Amino acid sequence: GSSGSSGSPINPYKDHMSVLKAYYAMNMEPNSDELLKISIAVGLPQEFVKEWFEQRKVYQYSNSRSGPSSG
Repeated sequence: GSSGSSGSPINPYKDHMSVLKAYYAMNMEPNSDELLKISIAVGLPQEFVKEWFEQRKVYQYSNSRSGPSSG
């Protein structure tokens, strides 16, 4: 707790990331339809984005407490 933000700045490249985090944050498992667009809005190859989403499952299923992948 004890959290609170007024507003986040804008990133030139990071954008490609934040965006992906914005889609997932709303939906856990996207559909072939979304996946495509997701990689489009950013310009990345749907093939790549796909794996990116799959990985998330690894952590979501694996215990976070224990030394996770990153963070």
